[PDB]
Formats: sequence, C-alpha cells, structure tokens
Amino acid sequence: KNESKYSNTFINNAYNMSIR
Repeated sequence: KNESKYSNTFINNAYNMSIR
C-alpha cells in the first residue's frame, strides 16, 4: 500500500546522471 520509489530513499529521481 503506497510504495515510494525515489532512488532507494536518497531523492532526486529523474535522470540525474545514474541516481541509485
């Protein structure tokens, strides 16, 4: 229920030069 996927909880997930 409501799963947050934003680079393993490190933010700025939108083609930010290999954001893992």
